[PDB]
Amino acid sequence: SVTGGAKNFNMKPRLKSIFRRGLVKVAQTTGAWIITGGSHTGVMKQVGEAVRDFSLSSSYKEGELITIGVATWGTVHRREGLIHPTGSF
Amino acid sequence: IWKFQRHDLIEEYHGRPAAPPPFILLSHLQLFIKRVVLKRHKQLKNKLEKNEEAALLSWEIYLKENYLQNRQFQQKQRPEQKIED
Repeated sequence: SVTGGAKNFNMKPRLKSIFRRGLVKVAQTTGAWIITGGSHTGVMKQVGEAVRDFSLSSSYKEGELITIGVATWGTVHRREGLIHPTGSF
Repeated sequence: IWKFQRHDLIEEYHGRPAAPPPFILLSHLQLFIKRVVLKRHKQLKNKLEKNEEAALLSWEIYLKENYLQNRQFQQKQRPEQKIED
């Protein structure tokens, strides 16, 4: 479970390097479950990008590093389109 | 030298029309009347989709950083490097 700064986050390049190799390398072998906050800002964006390019560069490899995000229902921008009374399949 | 010499022959025959030369006039007439009124083949040079080329270049720039670590790591195993360390 990775946590960090959401809206006001700044990082040196050396810190950026560990997310690309250290977090992804230790996530991809063991078959982990990266759980984090669901947001497009800050550190969660860094985890979201650094897990995406692995799936492209995997060259049709089996399995994907599964990622589950948890955020509050209140602070969502366009959630009025999400509420469907029937099963929004 | 031969493997380098291999290419241009395949080029010249790829560009050539298909007829044996007693019938190559049948090819010359259609091309001469098409260039009378008003481009490589798309198997040796093609302008890709922009949206495709972005994905291809991102894949490339991913793979470069994977090359560089092995390069510098095996460069750390020369003996002169060990003596310096």
